[PDB]
Amino acid sequence: MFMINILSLIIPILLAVAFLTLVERKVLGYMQLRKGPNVVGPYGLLQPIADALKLFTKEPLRPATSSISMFIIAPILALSLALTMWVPLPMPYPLINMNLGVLFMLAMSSLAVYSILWSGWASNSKYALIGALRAVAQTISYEVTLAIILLSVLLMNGSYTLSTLITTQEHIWMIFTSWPLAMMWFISTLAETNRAPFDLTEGESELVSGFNVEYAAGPFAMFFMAEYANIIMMNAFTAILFLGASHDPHTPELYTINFVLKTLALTITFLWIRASYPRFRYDQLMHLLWKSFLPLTLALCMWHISLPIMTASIPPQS
Amino acid sequence: PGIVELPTLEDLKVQEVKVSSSVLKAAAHHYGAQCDKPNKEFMLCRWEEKDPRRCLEEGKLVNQCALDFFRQIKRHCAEPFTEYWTCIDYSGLQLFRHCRKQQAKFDECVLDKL
Amino acid sequence: MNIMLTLLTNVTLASLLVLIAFWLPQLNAYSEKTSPYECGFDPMGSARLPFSMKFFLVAITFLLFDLEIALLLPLPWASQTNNLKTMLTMALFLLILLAASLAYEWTQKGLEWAE
Amino acid sequence: MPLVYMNIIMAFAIALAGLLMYRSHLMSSLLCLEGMMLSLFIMSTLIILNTHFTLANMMPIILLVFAACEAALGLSLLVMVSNTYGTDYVQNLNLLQC
Amino acid sequence: PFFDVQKRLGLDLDRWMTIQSAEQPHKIPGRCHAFEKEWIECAHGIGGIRAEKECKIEFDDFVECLLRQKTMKRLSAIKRQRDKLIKEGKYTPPPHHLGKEDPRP
Amino acid sequence: MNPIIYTTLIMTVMSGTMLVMISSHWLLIWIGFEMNLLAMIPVLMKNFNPRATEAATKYFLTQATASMMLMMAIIINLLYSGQWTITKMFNPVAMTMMTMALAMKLGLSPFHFWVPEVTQGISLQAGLLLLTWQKLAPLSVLCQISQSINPNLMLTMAMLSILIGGWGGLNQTQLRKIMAYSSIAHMGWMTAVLPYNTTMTILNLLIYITMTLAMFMLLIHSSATTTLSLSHTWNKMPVITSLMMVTLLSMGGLPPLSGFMPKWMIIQEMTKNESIIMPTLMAMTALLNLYFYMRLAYSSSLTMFPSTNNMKMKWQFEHTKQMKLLPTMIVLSTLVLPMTPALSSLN
Amino acid sequence: TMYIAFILSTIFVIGFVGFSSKPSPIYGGLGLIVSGGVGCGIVLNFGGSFLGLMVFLIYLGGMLVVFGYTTAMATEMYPEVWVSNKTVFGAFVSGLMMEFCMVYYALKEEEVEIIFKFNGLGDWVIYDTGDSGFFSEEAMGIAALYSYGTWLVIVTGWSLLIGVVVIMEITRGN
Amino acid sequence: AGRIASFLKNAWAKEPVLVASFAIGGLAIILPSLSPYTNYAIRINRATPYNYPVPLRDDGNMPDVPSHPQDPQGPSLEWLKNL
Amino acid sequence: MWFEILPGIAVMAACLFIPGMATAHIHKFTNGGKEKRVAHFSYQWNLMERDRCISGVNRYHVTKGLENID
Ligand SMILES: CCCCCCCCCCCCCCCCCC(=O)OC[C@H](COP(=O)([O-])OCC[N+](C)(C)C)OC(=O)CCCCCCCCCCCCCCCCC
Ligand SMILES: CCCCCCCCCCCCCCCCC[C@@H](O)O[C@H](CO[C@H](O)CCCCCCCCCCCCCCC)COP(=O)(O)OCC[N+](C)(C)C
Ligand SMILES: CCCCCCCC/C=C/CCCCCCCC(=O)OC[C@H](COP(=O)(O)OCCN)OC(=O)CCCCCCC/C=C/CCCCCCCC
Ligand SMILES: CCCCCCCC/C=C\CCCCCCCC(=O)O[C@H](COC(=O)CCCCCCC/C=C/CCCCCCCC)COP(=O)(O)OCCN
Repeated sequence: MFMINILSLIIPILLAVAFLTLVERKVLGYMQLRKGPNVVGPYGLLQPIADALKLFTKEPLRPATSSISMFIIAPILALSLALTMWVPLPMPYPLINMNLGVLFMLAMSSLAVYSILWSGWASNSKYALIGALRAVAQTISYEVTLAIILLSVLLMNGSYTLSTLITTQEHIWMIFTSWPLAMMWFISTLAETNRAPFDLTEGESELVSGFNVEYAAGPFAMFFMAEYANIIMMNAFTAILFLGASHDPHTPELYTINFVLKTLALTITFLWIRASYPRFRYDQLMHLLWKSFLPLTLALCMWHISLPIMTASIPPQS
Repeated sequence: PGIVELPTLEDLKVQEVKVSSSVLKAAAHHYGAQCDKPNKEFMLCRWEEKDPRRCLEEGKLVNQCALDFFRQIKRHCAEPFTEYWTCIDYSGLQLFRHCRKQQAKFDECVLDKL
Repeated sequence: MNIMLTLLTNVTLASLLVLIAFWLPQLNAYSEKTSPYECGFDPMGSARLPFSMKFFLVAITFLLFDLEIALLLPLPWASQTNNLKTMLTMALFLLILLAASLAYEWTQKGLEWAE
Repeated sequence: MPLVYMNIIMAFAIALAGLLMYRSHLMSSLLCLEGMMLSLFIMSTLIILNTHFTLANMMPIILLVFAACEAALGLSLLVMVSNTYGTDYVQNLNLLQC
Repeated sequence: PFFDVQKRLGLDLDRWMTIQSAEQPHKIPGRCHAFEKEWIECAHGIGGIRAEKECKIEFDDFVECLLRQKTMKRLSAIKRQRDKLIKEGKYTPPPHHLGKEDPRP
Repeated sequence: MNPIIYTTLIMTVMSGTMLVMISSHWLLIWIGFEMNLLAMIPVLMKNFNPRATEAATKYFLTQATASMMLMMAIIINLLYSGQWTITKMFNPVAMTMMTMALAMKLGLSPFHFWVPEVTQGISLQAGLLLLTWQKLAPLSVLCQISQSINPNLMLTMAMLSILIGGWGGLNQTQLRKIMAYSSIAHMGWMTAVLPYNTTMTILNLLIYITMTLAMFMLLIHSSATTTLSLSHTWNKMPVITSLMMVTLLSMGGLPPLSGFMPKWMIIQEMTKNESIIMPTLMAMTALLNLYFYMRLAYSSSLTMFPSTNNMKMKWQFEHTKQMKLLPTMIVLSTLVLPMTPALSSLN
Repeated sequence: TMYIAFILSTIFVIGFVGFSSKPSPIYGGLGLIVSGGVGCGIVLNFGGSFLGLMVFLIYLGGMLVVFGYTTAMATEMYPEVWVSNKTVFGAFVSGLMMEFCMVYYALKEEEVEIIFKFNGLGDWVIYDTGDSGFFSEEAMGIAALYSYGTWLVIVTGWSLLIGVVVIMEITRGN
Repeated sequence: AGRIASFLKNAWAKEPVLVASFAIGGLAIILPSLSPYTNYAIRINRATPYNYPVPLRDDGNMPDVPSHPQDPQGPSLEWLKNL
Repeated sequence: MWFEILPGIAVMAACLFIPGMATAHIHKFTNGGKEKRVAHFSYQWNLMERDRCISGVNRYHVTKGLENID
């Protein structure tokens, strides 16, 4: 039954990724006064299926200058880690119940970094190399800021267990408790997922498709699936971390509905931000976190260390 | 450097407490209040002797006290206790927080009958 | 065990997708198609040449700050101790020293990129 | 001793032999130096977790801290050498003689 | 060489961490707390030479608890003899060792 | 480098050494070693040039390898004993690893090449600090763990150091390389006496440090880094050359100077332990060190080399900066033989 | 048994053999990342989940900087892979053969090395029967860095600040 | 006070992020030493029974040690109940 | 119009319902109609093992009670 649970976690995630592609198309179109895909299917519902079939029936090519082994491994690593990030999430019951559920996600994100780096280096082209090094800088900044922000927010929780996060947010929301950390965490998650205004690893205007310039057909679709799965997973993590849903042990489907609605709201906010804002420069992104977020993050970390002690509100250990 | 001396299998036998963790957790505060004497004697023996083989009789007395406590519960408050531990067993963490009504009925039954 | 099974499932699914990608479609490769892309013109040099890194100091500072976050991570458990005053003093000491490192680098212009 | 300790000690020995045998790059030897500390971390935590030395669980973290301090030092020296010579080759570090 | 500033000033900088039988958080005992305590109390105040000469029994028990070499030798000998016996069909394991029993709670 | 940064780096080097010398925990001793190296690298790279950068790189590589081996020895010792206190090590393999690591940190042969290379690479102040302090710390660790030292390995490395220092100093013309090979030979003598009397090790350390400080400060005063550069000092300030000559005579072990006291006491102590061949070989081999000290003395003070014409302007000008404790170091390095029995106070 | 820890240890040694044969810093970093993940797995099986996750995260962050530095400082026209060069392939094969010989001898008999004696038996055998309760011993010992270990925190923070100062001074130039 | 006011006005117009960061840090350093609930947090951390309360052997001269858990002698968490 | 976006969002939401509800149903199916036991600590794991031992069917979720003690 555990393999059945793994399949029930994997396949709906991929379907939701495809329909998130469709939803982003239509939302951006309507914000841009267009309609978006509404021809392929009823209200454009077969567009993701058509795109997937076209991509996986199109010819893939390995560049003559490429290192083939790491050229093939990178999409595998990206999609594998994108699917693996979902296993500790409680909705309201995690597939894999971990005692340290957050450090696992941090480590797996830091590992998912290397997919774009190795695809850019393996492609053996200048645009791919530029995209890879932009990824390096972006990962530096967002990694330090994300680590400290998560430390503080979970210090308000008592442990690194997301079910314990639910129990903590039984009454009120971590957005009510710690909204500045929530704002900075949202920005850092945008940077982590490489979304606008921080879509610099693959910046179409500056680089011709960035790190995945040489990727085509099936391998490219895997990078796209990994990116969108990471978007949804990070928005789900944000919803669990800051917008705690009320949980009924005897009817857990209500938590699932609330969590899905909050995650969809956050993902649509991601698409809204992409439609709204221009693109950063990566030096300005590094200077944004290091020179603005990092001092405030350290001050808020000190404040959230002190606050439970001075108010006698330290959370239970277990 | 010597032969390790072990109790035989015949004097390790005792009447077991064959209730589950949920049943034990439901009647846990009442058990700790009612059978405090043998349990504390056994724990003192275990921490002083530092040897399992030296406190077997105390363990058997602990088992006897637990069996007597559960028989007293069974003779008077079988139904409220069954409802209480059935509520406790459902929770994955076996939380006392979700069963404050069945716990109230069980406490009322044991306070009046016993 | 369960985590190993999940990892194996994910890697197997990704590898199967790659295998379907590289074998299902019709293949037709020649020298011009597989040549490197530089917007229509042949690259002058090679992509394996050195690529100057203008934020080299920030990467080393990032290594040190990663150490700092590793030190700071066990704080949720450290707040369960009876020596709350000592624990609070040490946590604030570590964070103040990290802030001092950041301020020193900022004032000495280590956060600025090379020109 | 179990074979896990044997494997970790063999890994340390391999990483030490790698550092003592340069090829061309200083970066490769820096990577070999980083691996030795990884093996030390693994060995120390395996020993401490097996003996339940509770207060010793903080030692591997300090080990990692000074590990990355050494890595930072090596990277700084490598950038200075690369600025001086154009490559991180250890053959260029031959101005001083014994 | 060794300037015992800790002993002179009454400070405790690393003596808390030197041994595993000292004060541990939540009174968590070490794996070989009893053996280390016995060896330390034997060797206290007599110096290194006399400690090695005379507390060798305590030190050997301590090292045996730490590494479990003699115990592993005994277990391996028993396993090898049992495997040889079952190879020729001269030994039949009991059902409670084969998994056909109800263990104790 | 800002003066505040330089003094804080010196304070951090001294803090690392003091942490090593006061800690009772192997982890804290390793931490002190790491802090010392981390703050010592920029001191080597203070005056930036390719030679200084190369010297710092070689020093960092050597010390990092030694630290890795030292931590491996600590872990192996912990595995077989469960002890973190610095005492007699419980595993011979861990003791051998620790001995090799500390010998590499000191520069004992065959781990010596980095000593002349780095000493030539770095300036005179950096070389002085390097030699003195970076010999000060690992010798403290060795004195603490002496009772588990393998006499064969320690004496082998010590005799190798003596021979190699003598021969290298014979060949060199550069003053910094000469000082480095002298350091190698003196470290050989000290580690040779180490497995018998840590008090004699400390006595030799003190006398060597005094003589090395006097010699390095004299070189800084004369601003001479080569033999021919030192050959011009007699025409500007002949007193410094005479003081350098008597210091060189002392460093060669000639009675009745201070340099004879460590050799004499070490030979006596090793003889008390029924060692004759080793003291005789060590005494005979030091004649190479004496020879190249005498060759340096011939060029600087006992003969007059040709000079140049701008030395007249140099005559017209006067030395500004004052060396601190230079007369005291010169007196202590030549005239403390009658005060030998103070080693009991050193005990 | 299932020999999970032994298999992971073998993979750890294989990754060490790779990045020690030193094809090029890209593949050396790849091998070191693999070794870090496998060591995380080993110590997770032995009990320390926080320590495993921390070492994996720290080395993942550290190898990111190494990649950027080898792209700039330690790159050549044709970066070397294990089969590209005869020396690298020879070192890789030597390490693999030595590891395989040690594993075979250890599994077949109680292999006593010239340095240490290793017994071929269960890593599950060497474990302890006792158990903790309602807390993690590793987590409590690590969190004791602040109540205990005030001195360690002081020296560690001072070392990190001095390291920042040092890396600023080394790369100053002029 | 005029120089301090001018500096604060200039910083609040140029670096509000840094002004807020320093204010939050200063309040994090100072407030715990003044709040009367720090000792309450210490007591709550002490009152948590992680391990078993091993009983003491009664010598007949232990008047402050309860014989039963519900006896009046011993620590009381009535303060924590109403908190 | 903007409500033509909803069917895609509806499909995505329906897809996201499947993982959590499926996990809850599988946990209740494989734990005898009850929540899957959470064992974050050795005490909880030992409770589960004792439940397996006393059940007599090698399933911890098979709970026994007063009818079992007598
Ligand atoms: C390495 C992975 C191992 C595990 C694989 C697990 C299952 C994988 C499932 C995904 C499959 C992805 C492809 C989907 C189908 C579309 C492509 C396709 O049909 O490819 C097949 C390929 C197709 O060949 P192709 O190269 O022309 O592929 C292009 C196909 N079109 C035209 C559709 C684009 O078939 C072969 O390569 C073999 C054809 C017959 C020749 C047989 C030669 C002998 C060796 C194999 C037979 C067995 C020998 C036994 C004896 C051995 C000892 C002597
Ligand atoms: C001041 C001397 C200057 C000259 C020497 C300089 C040496 C470096 C500076 C050393 C200063 C610190 C020395 C004292 C260390 C105190 C260690 C410990 O004993 O005190 C702690 C008390 O700590 C205090 O809270 C203050 C600690 C110091 C705060 C930081 C000041 C040091 C700043 C150092 C700056 C960096 C310079 C260091 C490198 C040169 C313990 O409190 P306690 O709670 O009972 O411990 C609980 C243990 N239990 C559980 C077993 C009971
Ligand atoms: C959880 C969901 C959260 C939802 C929130 C979403 C917000 C809207 C999303 C749209 C934004 C996404 C794209 C924008 C990306 C860029 C964002 C951005 O620029 O913000 C950074 C912004 C830009 O700085 P500069 O203009 O460059 O000035 C530099 C001066 N030298 O600066 C910042 O860092 C803002 C940081 C916000 C942190 C919150 C401020 C804290 C307020 C202090 C009061 C709290 C004190 C706590 C103590 C209480 C004591 C009782
Ligand atoms: C001390 C207790 C707090 C502990 C630490 C605080 C948390 C961490 C904060 C430190 C992080 C680093 C700070 C770095 C400070 C100097 C950096 C710097 O160089 O700033 C300069 C100098 O600018 C300044 O104005 C210095 C900041 C002065 C702010 C300090 C004010 C102190 C406030 C005390 C409390 C006041 C309360 C007011 C409350 C108002 C409402 C909240 C500007 O940078 P630029 O180079 O111009 O930017 C790039 C341009 N191309």
